[PDB]
Amino acid sequence: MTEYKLVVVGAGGVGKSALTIQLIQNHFVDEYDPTIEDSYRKQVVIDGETCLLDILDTAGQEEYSAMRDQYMRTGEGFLCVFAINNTKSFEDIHQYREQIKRVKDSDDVPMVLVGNKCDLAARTVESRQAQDLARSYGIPYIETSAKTRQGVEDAFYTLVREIRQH
Amino acid sequence: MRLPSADVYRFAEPDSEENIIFEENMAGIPIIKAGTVIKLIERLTYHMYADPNFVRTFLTTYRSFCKPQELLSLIIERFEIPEPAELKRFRKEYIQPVQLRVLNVCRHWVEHHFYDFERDAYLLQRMEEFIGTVRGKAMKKWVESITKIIQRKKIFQSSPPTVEWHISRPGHIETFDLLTLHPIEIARQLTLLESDLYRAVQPSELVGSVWTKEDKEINSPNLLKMIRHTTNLTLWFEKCIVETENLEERVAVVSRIIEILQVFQELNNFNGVLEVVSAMNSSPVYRLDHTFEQIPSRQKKILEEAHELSEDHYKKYLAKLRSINPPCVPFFGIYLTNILKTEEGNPEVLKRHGKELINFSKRRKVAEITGEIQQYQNQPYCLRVESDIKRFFENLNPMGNSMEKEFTDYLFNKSLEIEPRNPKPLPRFPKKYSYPLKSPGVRPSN
Amino acid sequence: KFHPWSVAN
Ligand SMILES: [Cl-]
Ligand SMILES: [Cl-]
Ligand SMILES: [Cl-]
Repeated sequence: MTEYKLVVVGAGGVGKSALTIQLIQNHFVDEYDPTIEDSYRKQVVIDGETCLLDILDTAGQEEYSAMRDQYMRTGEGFLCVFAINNTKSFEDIHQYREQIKRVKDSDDVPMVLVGNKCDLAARTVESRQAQDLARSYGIPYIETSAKTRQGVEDAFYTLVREIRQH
Repeated sequence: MRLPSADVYRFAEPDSEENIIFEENMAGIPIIKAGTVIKLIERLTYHMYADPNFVRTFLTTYRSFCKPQELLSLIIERFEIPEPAELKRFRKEYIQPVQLRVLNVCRHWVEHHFYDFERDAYLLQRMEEFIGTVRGKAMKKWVESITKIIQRKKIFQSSPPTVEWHISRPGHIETFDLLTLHPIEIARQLTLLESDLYRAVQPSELVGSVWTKEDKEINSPNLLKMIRHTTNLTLWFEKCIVETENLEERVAVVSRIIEILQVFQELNNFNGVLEVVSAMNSSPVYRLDHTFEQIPSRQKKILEEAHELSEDHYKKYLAKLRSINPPCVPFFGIYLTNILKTEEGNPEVLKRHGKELINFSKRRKVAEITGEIQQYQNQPYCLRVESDIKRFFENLNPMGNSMEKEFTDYLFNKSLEIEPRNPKPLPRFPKKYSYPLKSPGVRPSN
Repeated sequence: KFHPWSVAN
């Protein structure tokens, strides 16, 4: 069965880790042990085909900026994640993507833009803005909720479809 | 035995499902899973037995669910026990041990987490007042020991190897560079620097994921300084490579760096190893096919073994580290991520019968990680500092005044210039080094 | 193929 190397990319300090943690938890499991393989590898069925998602999320290591190329080099698809209550994390997206393109030596890397509603804090990035940035890049936009898990599966499955259809 | 009523002493209410949960599937003592703060204070000062590991875990991680001023109030409230023959046993099997445990908590607090008192002078006042009011005889030795500690806080075996020199001579600061210093000594002096940077990071900079938040510069200064060093060396390695435009000289540069990696491996400096691996994985360096072509296969294998440590989420790095014994310098990034996801991927509070219980086992999980960090901070390297090589690397500034994006764009454009994209032919460039490029190797001189 | 420091098959 096919294995998909996915990499989560985005600003730190705005709860990006919730996206993968929620994907991997059993929806009513709230434990997470990040020290074991089952915390970043999940078997899933997408459009009828069974595959294995391997997800690299280096949340917390953002200050190791010279390590980004190393980490990005391991993925074939990328989730570019910002928080919809943090304009700065939205503005960082453009550079993260330039960097992924350069690491992969390709102008269409399978990728996906993800707006994460991580807080009770107020939205500062309008969905129209993010939809417009995603269109200018030629990639999907998915909004997700850290509270409710709404959108989490959609973000990842969409990324896998981008890889299959590449 | 009989206790006071929970209407005069709150730590006497009995355990229940609304009070304390224990871990169900794991030194004779039950592992507390969750409980109210009262119940947590109670078991932190339990009369039946002492619990050193709970006290350690607790004082390392409590600030997320309880403020320092509140903790001091609560342990004072636990100390002041009212009474209900029967009394004589009560005094000897409740008040006495419970109060000794309170004093033990204060001792450990002042000893290993004095930063709570440095950052709140009034907290230190309340502590001294409290200790001052303690008047017993079983207490006297504890009261004096705590007061000694407080007062103090208000203020190798074998010989190391000979220092190695290559083209640069001792004292010729001005000629120090990547190819002129001895590769063995570069690795050694970088290992001393990186070991001290690793050893200075305190748990106070890690618990609460505090290095990721807007006050990180205030709360995690040593961690950040350590990371910025690592980043600097990575960028310095990339710059040495792509600014060496002659192909033969660049092969000598890349080759020497790989010799530095080998010594890093020999010394278990995994931070050093990863500095090099990250540099070789970087966009400007990774694409230089004509350079790696000329790298001898033995060095390719060294670099291949090193890079493979990082694959499959550091699988081999984690095994290799578990199997070495100090001294070493671990790579800190893994710890940061595991602490962050532990705190962010587990609830702060569990609910039982509508009652809210602090989730302690999540705090235990984070203390386990900070504990593993401290176990590698104990042992130092048997290597001699070279004041001048040390300062050379303390002052490396490959970025100069440029911003991150401008500088990494410049590194990449240098890469494209010295080995353009495959259609365009490979140009030639004049040599830049006056001295000989041959390496002394990594075995020492005697 | 397989990274510049790998034995090329
Ligand atoms: Cl889910
Ligand atoms: Cl898990
Ligand atoms: Cl736009």
